[PDB]
Order: sequence, then C-alpha cells, then structure tokens
Amino acid sequence: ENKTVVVTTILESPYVMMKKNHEMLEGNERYEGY
Amino acid sequence: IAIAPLTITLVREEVIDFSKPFMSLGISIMIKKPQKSKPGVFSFLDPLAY
Amino acid sequence: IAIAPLTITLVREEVIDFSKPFMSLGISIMIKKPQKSKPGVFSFLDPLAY
Amino acid sequence: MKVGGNLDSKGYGIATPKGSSLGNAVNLAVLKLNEQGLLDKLKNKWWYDK
Amino acid sequence: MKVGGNLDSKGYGIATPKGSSLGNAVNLAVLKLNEQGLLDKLKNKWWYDK
Amino acid sequence: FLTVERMVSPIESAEDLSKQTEIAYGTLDSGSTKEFFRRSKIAVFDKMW
Repeated sequence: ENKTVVVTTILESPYVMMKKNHEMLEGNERYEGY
Repeated sequence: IAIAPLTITLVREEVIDFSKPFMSLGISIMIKKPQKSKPGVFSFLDPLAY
Repeated sequence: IAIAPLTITLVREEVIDFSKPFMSLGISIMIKKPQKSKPGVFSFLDPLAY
Repeated sequence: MKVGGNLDSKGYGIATPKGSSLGNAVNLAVLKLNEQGLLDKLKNKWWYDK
Repeated sequence: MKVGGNLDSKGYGIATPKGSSLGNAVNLAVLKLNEQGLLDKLKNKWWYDK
Repeated sequence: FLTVERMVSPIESAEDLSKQTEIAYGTLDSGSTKEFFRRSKIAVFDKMW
C-alpha cells in the first residue's frame, strides 16, 4: 500500500542546503536545494 | 533510493542499480587567483618609476 | 544490437533498451564561414576608443 | 579560480537498490524532465540565477 | 562553422531489443571502458589526430 | 593593430534566427531533432518550429 519512501542524500551546496528558518520547520521542509 | 550528487562508477554499478545520468561533468582543478586592480592616474606613469 | 550514433529519447526507450550513455553532446548550429573582413577607412580612427 | 579543462566524462544519476521496483519508472521520469527541459532551468535556478 | 552554444544535453548509447539479455553485460563492459578512458583516446583518433 | 582579423558572425544564436528571414534553416528527417522541436515548449523554439 501507500507507504513513505526513504530518500537518502547529503548536505551539498547547492544540491542540499539548510533553510535560514529550518529551526522552526519540520520534516522534509527543513531542507532546500536542487 | 538515493537522489544526491552521486558519481556513477562501475564498482558502484556492481552492487546496486542506477538510472540514466542527468548531468555530465568531469574532473576540475581549483586554485587561488591574484586580483590586480586596473589603476587610474597611475596607469599613466606606470612604466618607469616615480 | 544497435552500435551507432543514435540519439536517445523517451519514445525510443518506450520500445527498446539503451545502455548508459557514453558520449554527451548538444544540438549544434552550422553556417558558412565568411572571408576575413578588411576594415577600410575605419583603420584611420578604429583603435584606442569609440 | 577554476583553471584547466575537464579530465574525463562522468555524470550524476539516481541510485536505487539492485532490484529496486521504482528504478525503471523513475528513470522514465528523468527522461521526461530531460525532454521537458526543466532540468537546465533548475540548473540556472541553483547555479546561475544567484 | 559551429556557432552559438549547445541547445540542450543528450548523448549516444547502445540500443538492444527491449528484454534482451546481452544488454546488461554490454552496459558493464561499456562502463569499464569509460573508466579505462580508452574511448577518449579513440575520440582523439577519429576527431582530433586526423 | 591594422589587421583583417574580424571573422564577422552573421548570426548570434537561435534568437537571431527567430528574428530574421534572410537565412533559412532546416534539419534532417527521420531524426530525433525534428521530434525534439515538434515537442519543444520553448517560445523561440516554438516559433522556429
């Protein structure tokens, strides 16, 4: 059935970066990037 | 699944599967750079010495 | 097997298999070269400024 | 400063477990956006627009 | 004359009938050669050296 | 200075192609290019098609 897929990655600019307001964020929204 | 700046190599293929590459690239060399400002009035008297 | 400079597209994947792409490229635009132009009168003032 | 040319040709692609179920359809989507050209647009979004 | 930049990104690959068995091992050998880089020297042969 | 090293470019890019009629341009049939443009969504590419 519909389940959550585990997506792995690495902190890379500009691939994966942390938002300025990630502290007040939750889950996947805590991230930003290509 | 992995969605990240991951280099695809044969040995990595030998253990898991990969899609078609989306961004082609190559090895590059990074160094420091000298930044010489283009002078103004001094561009005139440049050649010899003051 | 097709061992040839074949472009790989979705619909082509939709019917057959392709290995991992080995040589990357892009669309290219070709024209006739003109002859080396001669400046003419402009050489009187051409350099040093507009 | 980035100096010198490229050394070889290798790119980035999505990684899936050997025998993963989605890998095919995922690769299909990659081909879609590739034919949808949004890829290099995003490349401008995270590389060139800033 | 080649003018302007490339329009997009796409490359060549070996095509096989969808569902053939040889495609996997062929892909493997292709990757091996790509790491072996001999394909580059061949590119110099059929593009540059002549 | 004083050299014929000009090598003028009559065309800049596809952008120049979309805005002129002097020089025609086409492609090869039974090829991917025609499909790319026929399915292209870029404005300039659309007008070119």
